[PDB]
Amino acid sequence: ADREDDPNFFKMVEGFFDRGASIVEDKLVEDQKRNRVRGILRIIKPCNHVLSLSFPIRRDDGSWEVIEGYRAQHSQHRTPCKGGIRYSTDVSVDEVKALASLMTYKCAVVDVPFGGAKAGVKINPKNYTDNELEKITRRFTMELAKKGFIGPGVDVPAPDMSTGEREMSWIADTYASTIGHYDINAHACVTGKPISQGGIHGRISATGRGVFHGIENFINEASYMSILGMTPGFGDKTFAVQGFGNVGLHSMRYLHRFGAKCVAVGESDGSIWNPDGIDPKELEDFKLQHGTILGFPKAKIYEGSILEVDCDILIPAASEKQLTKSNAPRVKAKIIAEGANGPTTPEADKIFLERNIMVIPDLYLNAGGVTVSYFEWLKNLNHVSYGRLTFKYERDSNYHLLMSVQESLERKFIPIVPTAEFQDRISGASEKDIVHSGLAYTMERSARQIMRTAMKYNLGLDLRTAAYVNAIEKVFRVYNEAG
Amino acid sequence: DPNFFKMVEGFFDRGASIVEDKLVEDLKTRETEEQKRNRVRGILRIIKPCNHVLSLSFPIRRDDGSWEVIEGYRAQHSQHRTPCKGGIRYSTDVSVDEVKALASLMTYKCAVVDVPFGGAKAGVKINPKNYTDNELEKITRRFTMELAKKGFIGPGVDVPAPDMSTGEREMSWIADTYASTIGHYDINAHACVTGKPISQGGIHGRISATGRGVFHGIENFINEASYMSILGMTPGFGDKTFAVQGFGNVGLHSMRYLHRFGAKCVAVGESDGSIWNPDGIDPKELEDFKLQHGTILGFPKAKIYEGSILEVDCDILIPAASEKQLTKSNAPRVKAKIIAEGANGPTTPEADKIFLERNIMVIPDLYLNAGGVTVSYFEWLKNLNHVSYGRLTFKYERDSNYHLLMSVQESLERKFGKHGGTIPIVPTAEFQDRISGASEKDIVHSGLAYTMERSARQIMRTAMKYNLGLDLRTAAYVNAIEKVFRVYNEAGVTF
Amino acid sequence: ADREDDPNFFKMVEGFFDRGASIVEDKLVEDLKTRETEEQKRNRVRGILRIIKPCNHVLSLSFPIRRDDGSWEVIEGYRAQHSQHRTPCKGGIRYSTDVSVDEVKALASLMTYKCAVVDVPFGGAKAGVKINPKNYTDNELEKITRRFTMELAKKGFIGPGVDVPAPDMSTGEREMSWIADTYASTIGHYDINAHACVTGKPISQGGIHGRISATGRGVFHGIENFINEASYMSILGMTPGFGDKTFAVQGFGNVGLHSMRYLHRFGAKCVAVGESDGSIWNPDGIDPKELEDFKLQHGTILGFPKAKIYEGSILEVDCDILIPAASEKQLTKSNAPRVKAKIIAEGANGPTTPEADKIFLERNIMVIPDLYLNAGGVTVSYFEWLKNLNHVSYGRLTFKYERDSNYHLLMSVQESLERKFGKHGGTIPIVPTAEFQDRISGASEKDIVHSGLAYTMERSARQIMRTAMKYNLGLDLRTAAYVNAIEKVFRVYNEAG
Ligand SMILES: Nc1ncnc2c1ncn2[C@@H]1O[C@H](COP(=O)(O)OP(=O)(O)O)[C@@H](O)[C@H]1O
Ligand SMILES: Nc1ncnc2c1ncn2[C@@H]1O[C@H](COP(=O)(O)OP(=O)(O)O)[C@@H](O)[C@H]1O
Ligand SMILES: Nc1ncnc2c1ncn2[C@@H]1O[C@H](COP(=O)(O)OP(=O)(O)O)[C@@H](O)[C@H]1O
Repeated sequence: ADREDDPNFFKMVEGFFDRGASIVEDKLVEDQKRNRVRGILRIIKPCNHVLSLSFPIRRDDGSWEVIEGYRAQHSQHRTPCKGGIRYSTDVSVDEVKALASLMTYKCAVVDVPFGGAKAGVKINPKNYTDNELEKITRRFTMELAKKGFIGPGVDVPAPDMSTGEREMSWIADTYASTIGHYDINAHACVTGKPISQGGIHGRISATGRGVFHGIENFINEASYMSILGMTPGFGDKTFAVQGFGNVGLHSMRYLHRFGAKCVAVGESDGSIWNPDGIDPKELEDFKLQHGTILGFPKAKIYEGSILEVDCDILIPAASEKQLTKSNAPRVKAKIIAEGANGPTTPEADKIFLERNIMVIPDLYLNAGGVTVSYFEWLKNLNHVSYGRLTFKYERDSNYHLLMSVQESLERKFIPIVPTAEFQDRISGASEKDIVHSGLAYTMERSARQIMRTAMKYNLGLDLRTAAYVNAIEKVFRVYNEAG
Repeated sequence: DPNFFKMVEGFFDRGASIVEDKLVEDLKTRETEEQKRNRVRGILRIIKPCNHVLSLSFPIRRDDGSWEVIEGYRAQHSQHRTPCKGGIRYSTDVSVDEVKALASLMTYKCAVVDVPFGGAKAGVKINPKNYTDNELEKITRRFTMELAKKGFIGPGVDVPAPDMSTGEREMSWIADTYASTIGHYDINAHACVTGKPISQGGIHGRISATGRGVFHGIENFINEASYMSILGMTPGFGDKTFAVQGFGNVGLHSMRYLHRFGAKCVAVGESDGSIWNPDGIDPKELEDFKLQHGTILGFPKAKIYEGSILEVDCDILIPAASEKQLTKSNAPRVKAKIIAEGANGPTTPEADKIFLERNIMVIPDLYLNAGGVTVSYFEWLKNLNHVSYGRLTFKYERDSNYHLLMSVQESLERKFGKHGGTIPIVPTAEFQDRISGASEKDIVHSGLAYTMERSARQIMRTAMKYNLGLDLRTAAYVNAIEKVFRVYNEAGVTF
Repeated sequence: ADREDDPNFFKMVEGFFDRGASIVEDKLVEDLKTRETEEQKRNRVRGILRIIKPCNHVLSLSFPIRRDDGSWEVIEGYRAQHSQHRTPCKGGIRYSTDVSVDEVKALASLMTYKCAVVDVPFGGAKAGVKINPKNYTDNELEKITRRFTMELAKKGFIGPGVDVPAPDMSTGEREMSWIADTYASTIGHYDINAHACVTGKPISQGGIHGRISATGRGVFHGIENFINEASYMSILGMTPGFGDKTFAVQGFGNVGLHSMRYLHRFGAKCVAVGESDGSIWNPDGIDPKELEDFKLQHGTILGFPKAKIYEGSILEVDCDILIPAASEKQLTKSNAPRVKAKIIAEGANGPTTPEADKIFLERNIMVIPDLYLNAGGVTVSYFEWLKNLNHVSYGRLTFKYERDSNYHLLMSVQESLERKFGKHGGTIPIVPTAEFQDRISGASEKDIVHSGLAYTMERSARQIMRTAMKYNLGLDLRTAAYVNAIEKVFRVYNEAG
């Protein structure tokens, strides 16, 4: 099981909504009037629709099996709904409802126009062959489609840590072959697809790059950094990453690239530490040939997590409860960057606020994958890769501008050519560059929105409450201005 | 006004008779000359009347419990371009003839600005002041339902819009009703209507669209030295004077943008009196005065005049209020050389004739009042796109500009050496502000400016082709009829 | 122009609704069992009556047509849907230069109330194309019909479950065939019920058997239902039944010919027949077969050997039943006191003015109203729409089954009697009568459609009689029919919320 399977994490999300809703309530009436505000907040909170399914599957041995599955759509204030599919025996209706609500607020902070949704199929994928996993995926797709729980403009699912791009390809193929055969946008019913099936370039590192951009947007704000007693920028900064999966590896590689020194890396099986620094390329290559980071030559072994290691930035990059009331006073980092959902308990949040430790919340920091999901759905609607018709146009304009400067100067008094970096940007220009710019822009715009919300309500370093209040304000306005 | 409907019909008749002879020559079909003329006249006869008019009677339960039968109508003038496009008026003065004439006006207005929609217009025979917001919502939602069931609202069928009598809240209710019921299975359901609030799929740059269109439309003609030499003036807004009649949203925006480019506002007219100052009137000072007193009367840096400013000595006259202002009696007393119609029908055909005799250039409403229509098209496109303009490219453009400046800096440092130091190539204060504040409204404004520039050149070329001179109104109608004709002709007129 | 084109006929229909709505209003508030105050219940009743009265939707069209000479022509047309309390809407299409939006609205409202009295589940509708069909070739009439169908379909004014048009006196079965063919080929291509989009179609295109005589049989059964009722006949000083009854028919079109043929078949004697060009009269009787054969070979009834010529109408001829079977204003305040008939059977829309109705009520003359008596074609049009939905002709699978059951019943009676009385004197053959044998042998769809029409007219006559007795209307059957229609339409709106 994950932290996203934990019933205490569902209570946490509910409590974050209740806290945010009570803060916005007084300001919303100013902008019978209290009945409309409370009434709309009461509509927003619960999931509008939950579908429970029972569907047959014929195993490879010939025997039949009844599979249990569910999908919750928290909100339709923005259609389609959006949300992953988890294949786990630890899934439940309450999980699927809470994670759907989390997705409504996560989409709102990053201005992604989707209501929240979440699906779960109660099976352990390790007990099934690829053929049986395909059968489960295709039949689940059919049952969701017949009830309005999958469609390009209705509900667009996505993969999870338990599901991948092959399963998403099967969902799109089943939908486009049967129920959505007459839909020109049938392949937009699901995201996380392979490139050969309508997938988007820049999806693999989307979450990791979002964590880097989210951290970068606060680390380069001198107002927030002066409160933490630090200088702006990644130079002369130290960081530790707990959880060395794909998000942890990507975040490690991106901070290192900008001058930050990785002092410690934590894993499910032990942790490594080096105050002089740990190279991400050397550590990734070691893990790819030994299965673990234990025994890394340029680091010392430690039995336990790196949460209390002396660093500036702590990055919980694994979906598990890590920061609690017992270890929160022992944290030596000034910034806690949540690269996964729910790594800090509400009691630890309170301790961090008392200790002047800035926690960049998961609702914002873990929304990079959700942002590039939106771009993949848009790419399938557009039916063209990003930049396909404008890269050559932009290149010619750039050359014409440099030629204009050269001719003007030769007339006045001189080769004006692109730098080695600009020439490489022009030559290698592809879809991933537009997706990366779109993700960086989204993360930057949302960081400023969260900072302005925190200043409007005098929340200081309580960025989590600011992010929830920002999300609730946006969802409220859609309901209020629609009638 | 029924006389305004007769005007629009007369403008079509005038334009259709002018194009008729040239259209038969351009027909490259393998037909006899008698069949070519039958085809041209036949297509012009199809274009003129409204194809469809729907009359509705629908019930509403008032807040007091009593029932009321509401009467409403919607005319779709043309389907040569789908969807249809046009506002909804809530007024007891609406009529089927009004809705038909304004739908036809919208067909020709869209054609001059290359907006791919046929014209449409709706009217609900009620006085909105007599209804609560709850009753206005009931009327709006039920009217939406009755239109949708008969093909008079839909993202690909007919896309309504607000009016002076209706607003963004009503448009939001239309989109919400359509997306909840008839268009529930449509991914583009929220594109069924424009003028929506930003939270419901509205577009940035909608509130100042008509005023910006009045500015850009005036600009394209005022920067053309050929047209300005005929009026005895120099090109550009520098050393130009202007007067605005009607201080609403269009009057204010036009006054702001003309002032920003060097033009001096000498007079401002309002429903209750007018003000005048030959040394100039500041738009920010006048707007602040009106916001705290409800009227422009008593403005300290201006003199009061009892009557309109239409005869005030200026270079540009801007009728920015929807009323008959320029008639055969006051047209010879107009002292302006350019009359910029920032509203529909402010000049009568008799006044147009006097202005042509006096060498006064009238920039017609069909062209100059299409800023809002142009931005309505972009809002509909935004809802189809399901993304705000520039969302994925602003950071990419920003990085490319800095890479461009870095390339110039490195190339110059390499050419002139290090003596005297580095040669910094940085953005101007204005360029930096453009980069930092880059948002959707800048792309919407750019598309509106491009539209007004391309349409001005099209109207100038049509006026030169038919030797119309300063008769820009006939040139705009002929331009619109030529475009509508070509769509019918190249599609075939019998299935 | 027809009586259905007359603006005074539209005012008449509006006045009939207003009269009926004021009568039902007081009784409707008493029957309301909702949890509302006695002041709020009057708002619901008056409010619903205010919604029912006007047409909900009117579509005005302008569409191009290429003439056979190559020139283009813009055609103006309209279709009004009065009510959607019952879907689809139903109503004819008129091709006439005398059509107007007001005509199409009033005739759509008339069709709503006509359908309600005969329990036909359709809201009223009516279309008009402003052209004189005599000025167009069959090819041009096809072009107009197909394009008009296309423009109606794109706006929800034609479709099997939306609006089902029908022919008129100005349109026929070939035009209906073109409507169904255009709809099924383009907009309704994916609809299994595309051919149910229009009625009055030829048999080869999904038409129903019994459609040509539908109006005439409805006039016969409508008259029959009141003429057999001894209570109503004693008030008029007559005996029940068609025996020893005399009748006169004004208008010798299809309604006039069919009505005359069925009344004669039941013992009624035709004393006079009126036509657009003069009239004929014979107090001893006029044979319908002899008169029909004469008109088919001479174009007119004038000069009929077994009858005398008369210049004017037969409205004042001494008879028991007067049947206005032509769409024109015939009975007015000037000739109503000269009418010698005791029953006036309206086989057309609006032949009697409200002033003449008042005179007939004062003279104890029973007027069987057009809303009821002219609903035979409307009833059979419902059956044609049902036949297209069913995708099978009526009786197709049950005629042979019914025949075998009838023979088994007769065999059971024969065997039981032979068992009871023995075989002295022989076998007791139980065989069908000559009439029953002919019914069994000739059993086809028209027999089921005729039974369906006869059942509808019988059930509706009793409903109108009960409404007239409930409101003490006596011989004012027109008000009873309008009140009956308004009560039914009101209940659909009231019980739907
Ligand atoms: N998931 C969401 N829920 C509610 N409001 C949203 C959501 N996503 C975006 N919005 C808001 O809807 C509006 C759409 O504005 P627009 O300029 O079209 O898009 P954006 O600026 O997000 O690219 C903004 O006010 C935005 O904050
Ligand atoms: N409302 C309209 N009615 C008729 N023709 C139109 C209309 N809007 C645009 N057109 C014409 O249709 C053509 C479409 O050209 P396109 O290049 O796709 O669009 P545009 O140049 O207007 O952006 C052009 O010739 C344009 O002038
Ligand atoms: N056009 C109509 N408008 C309103 N009510 C109608 C209409 N036609 C029928 N009704 C009523 O609706 C009900 C339907 O009853 P049902 O037994 O299904 O049909 P029917 O008895 O007419 O064959 C009856 O009470 C009937 O009187």
